[PDB]
Amino acid sequence: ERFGELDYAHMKELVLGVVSHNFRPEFINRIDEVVVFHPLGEQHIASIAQIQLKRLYKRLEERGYE
Amino acid sequence: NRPIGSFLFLGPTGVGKTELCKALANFMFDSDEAMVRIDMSEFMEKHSVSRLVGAPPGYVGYEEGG
Repeated sequence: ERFGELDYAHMKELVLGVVSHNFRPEFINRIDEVVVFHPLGEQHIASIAQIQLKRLYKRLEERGYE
Repeated sequence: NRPIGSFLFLGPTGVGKTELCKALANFMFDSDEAMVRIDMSEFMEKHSVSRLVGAPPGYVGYEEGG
């Protein structure tokens, strides 16, 4: 919903409060770093498409079709 | 017939309040985690006595004890 038009650190704090609703406070007090992702954009998906096409090329080159 | 230490820590967070509690614990009971830390910020609703003190049988705050 909200990673668009919002900053990074306040997003981390907000979803960390959501985690505090789910986990224990003494638990997530004992974490190195709670990295929070973002949904993938268009250039990212073009690159992921290129990665999957490369592994497909490897499969059909072991099959023997360039 | 009264509790020994009753206080109210008034000041900004993270200044050593945790450090002061752990120093109190490390003298009075000779370990840092010879203590209990429980936050009360999550208990604004009616689900406070059912989550802090001890739950009714068969609801949300039950299967961790209390």
